[PDB]
Amino acid sequence: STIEEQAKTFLDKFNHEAEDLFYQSSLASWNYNTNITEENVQNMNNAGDKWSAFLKEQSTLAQMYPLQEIQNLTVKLQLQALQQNGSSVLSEDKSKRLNTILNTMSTIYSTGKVCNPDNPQECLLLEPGLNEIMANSLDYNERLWAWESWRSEVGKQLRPLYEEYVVLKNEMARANHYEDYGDYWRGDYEVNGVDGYDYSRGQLIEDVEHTFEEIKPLYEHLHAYVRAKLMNAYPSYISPIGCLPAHLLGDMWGRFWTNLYSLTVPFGQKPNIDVTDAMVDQAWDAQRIFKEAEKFFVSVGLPNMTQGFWENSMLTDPGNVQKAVCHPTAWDLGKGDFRILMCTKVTMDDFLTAHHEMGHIQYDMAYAAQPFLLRNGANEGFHEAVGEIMSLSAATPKHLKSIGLLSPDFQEDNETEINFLLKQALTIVGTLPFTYMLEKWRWMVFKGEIPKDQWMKKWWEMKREIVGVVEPVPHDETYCDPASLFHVSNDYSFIRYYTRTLYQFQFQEALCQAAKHEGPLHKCDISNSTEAGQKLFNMLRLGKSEPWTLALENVVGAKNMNVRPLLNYFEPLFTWLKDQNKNSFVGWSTDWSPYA
Amino acid sequence: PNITNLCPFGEVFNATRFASVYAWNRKRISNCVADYSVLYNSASFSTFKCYGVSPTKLNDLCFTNVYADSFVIRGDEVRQIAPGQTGKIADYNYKLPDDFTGCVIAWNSNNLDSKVGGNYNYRYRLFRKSNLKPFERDISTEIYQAGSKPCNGVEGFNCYFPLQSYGFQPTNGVGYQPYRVVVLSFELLHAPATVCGPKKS
Ligand SMILES: *[C@@H]1O[C@H](CO)[C@@H](O)[C@H](O)[C@H]1NC(C)=O
Ligand SMILES: *[C@@H]1O[C@H](CO)[C@@H](O)[C@H](O)[C@H]1NC(C)=O
Ligand SMILES: *[C@@H]1O[C@H](CO)[C@@H](O)[C@H](O)[C@H]1NC(C)=O
Ligand SMILES: *[C@@H]1O[C@H](CO)[C@@H](O)[C@H](O)[C@H]1NC(C)=O
Ligand SMILES: *[C@@H]1O[C@H](CO)[C@@H](O)[C@H](O)[C@H]1NC(C)=O
Ligand SMILES: *[C@@H]1O[C@H](CO)[C@@H](O)[C@H](O)[C@H]1NC(C)=O
Ligand SMILES: *[C@@H]1O[C@H](CO)[C@@H](O)[C@H](O)[C@H]1NC(C)=O
Repeated sequence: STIEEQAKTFLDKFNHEAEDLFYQSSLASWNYNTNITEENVQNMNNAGDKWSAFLKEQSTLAQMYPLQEIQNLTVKLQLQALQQNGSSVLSEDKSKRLNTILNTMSTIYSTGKVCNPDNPQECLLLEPGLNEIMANSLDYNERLWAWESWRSEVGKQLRPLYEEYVVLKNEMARANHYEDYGDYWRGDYEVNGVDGYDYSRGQLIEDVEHTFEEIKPLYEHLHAYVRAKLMNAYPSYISPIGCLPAHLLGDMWGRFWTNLYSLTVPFGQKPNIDVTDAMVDQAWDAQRIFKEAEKFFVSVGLPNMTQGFWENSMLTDPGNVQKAVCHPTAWDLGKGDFRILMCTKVTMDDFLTAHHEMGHIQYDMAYAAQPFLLRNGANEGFHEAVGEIMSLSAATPKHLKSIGLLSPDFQEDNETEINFLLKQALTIVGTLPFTYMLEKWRWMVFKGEIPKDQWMKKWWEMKREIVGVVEPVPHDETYCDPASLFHVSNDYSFIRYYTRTLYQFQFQEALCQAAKHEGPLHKCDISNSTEAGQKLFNMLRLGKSEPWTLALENVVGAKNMNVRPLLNYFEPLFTWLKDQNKNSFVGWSTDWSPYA
Repeated sequence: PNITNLCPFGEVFNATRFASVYAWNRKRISNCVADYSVLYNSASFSTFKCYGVSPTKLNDLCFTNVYADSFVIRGDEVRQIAPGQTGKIADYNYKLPDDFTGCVIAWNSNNLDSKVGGNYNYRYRLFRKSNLKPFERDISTEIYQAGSKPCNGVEGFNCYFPLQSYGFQPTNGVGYQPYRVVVLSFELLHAPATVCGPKKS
């Protein structure tokens, strides 16, 4: 009869015939990932083509139901998700050109091999040939050579391709009733129709600038401290008044500063909290690592893993004969099938990764009651944030003492807390200006604020202004320096890391307040607290049914993303850095004072 | 007295194939001796929920006829086989009366009814114009009309085929794994009751 009943029956018909197809596609993808063989690639491609064709046919059928005559929020959300054209609105010639451009960028990034001129007989790929050199070398000219050579080859190949890519994506976005591709990416956080909890696409940029303005003093003090330590490491290259050289940040692009912990350690004399040797001595298998993670999740009140998880997951490297992707990934295959694909070693990093991926599995399990097209996170930030909170809680010394991995007579003084907080800042705080600058640059490129002939002159100007990182030598417009990174070259949103970082500490403050922790925020553990698990599970069970603003109200009691929990987390480090920066100069100059 | 001619519970529980939930099999059991303790003492059943009678006194009471309804549903849909429930199975596939006397026995059948490619032989009625009456069987395969437009026989837009297949894989979760359900319905009618329990000596 009515349009709403028709849409509800159509959505039931969709969820039923779409869960099985998604399960077939996901199972084929799993069979490819655990067994890299050409027939498995063909089966994956066939399943993906069937899934995509089915989604195209259902979207074509779905558009015939007008949105304004439906009042139920869940039905409207599923219909909005299904009715998006995507690339279908673009012409077939341009769509094929766009797909070809995406595939060739994927091949250029994945199979890009660069080595030194005059010695071309063998060359090194980015992983792991160049990663180890960027993360471990202490030589100025070697890192400069690797950085400049990789940006020369990759940027000169990718610059016309990116110029075509921006135009095609803008054409698709304006054809899809968006201002630009940046508006399309910002539409993930768009909430419409809920009174008070509405969020606009234009509000995201303003909120990001407002939060970053409060991030900036902590980052400036951290930058000054890192500058002083790198000045100690490299005597003449780094200037006291200028920016950091780009090739000295410990990674290829500057995404993380976690490779500078050895150079920038506050108290080298004091021990670390490494628990690897303790697991090696007690013969901790990967199965024990996942069982301890399961014990952590049952301690907080969440459901334990299914029998199918233990039977069907690959938690150890299979062997020489069978090839598998080594990257840790949590798979929600559909129909209640949850698996973890991780090549788990006996390390602290793998243990924390196991907690992170099992957090992803818990998040996926929680919204299994929801309809199929609403089985996702409320935004792109929450899904990663719920794993990062488990990574935060598991890494605490109280958790390590509780599970027996750390000695009960281990002395927790202020110095160990300072160096641990500095490592967490280099991993977490250091990525925030780079992420914000990269997303703002891409948004201005998509919006047309930056013409194609002025992309790099603005970009380095942005990097000096925001990140405080200077180019080693000037680059002209023949270079394509942003696209050397994995996420930008393969059409991925990058603001998820910024939102994830803020949501991580907001959730951590909310759960620690729920768990009645009475000390510093970084010393808080959410184990043994049923109420904290209940508060988390209230948001976890919703999935994408409710707005992310309402979910954030459910957890932290705020209607907007907030920056204060992060600053509260790093407050001991902030006081220590302010004390240590009396002689040195906080802040940087955008001029070419160190080197150009 | 020495008792023989036991009731055929082997042909219901240990059947090689079970029916679909839309076309659930009904077997009338009469004029024999029904030993219910073999079923109750089995550890092979996941659900043994009895409504209106207790399992302990089943072996003493006598009934006129026993109706054994057999079908296959999902793990998450076993809860809907109860009086007063709402769902796809209760409204459109198998409806139980509120005044029901009998037992609902369900067990996991992932070993037999799931294959690696997918077992699609089990179908369920997804749409019907009106809810089913208790103990009604609908085997009609007429196109469901969700919109005023005349369907005209073809499955196009707003007109759907009511019987949708089920997908059974051995790696599925416990809420999606196939569960064989046998519902025993006990009624007492004015005729002399012939399905009596065994008499202990
Ligand atoms: C992986 O593929 C090979 C190819 O023949 C096959 O023999 C083997 O059984 C497969 N292993 C798994 C775990 O799927
Ligand atoms: C929206 O539809 C779902 C099922 O499709 C229903 O359970 C829910 O109550 C509806 N919400 C409102 C506000 O009517
Ligand atoms: C998708 O594209 C079709 C054809 O170009 C158009 O009719 C439809 O309105 C588009 N969808 C939306 C949500 O605008
Ligand atoms: C998961 O929890 C349930 C109840 O808490 C328990 O019966 C079951 O044995 C647990 N699973 C495992 C593998 O321990
Ligand atoms: C650590 O605590 C001791 C004891 O009060 C104090 O003397 C020292 O300055 C503190 N150091 C830091 C870095 O907080
Ligand atoms: C949490 O519960 C377990 C189970 O008894 C216990 O061994 C552990 O010590 C508890 N955690 C803390 C911090 O007391
Ligand atoms: C049915 O099968 C089970 C398991 O194979 C067997 O133990 C039982 O005796 C059979 N018969 C009945 C009436 O349950």
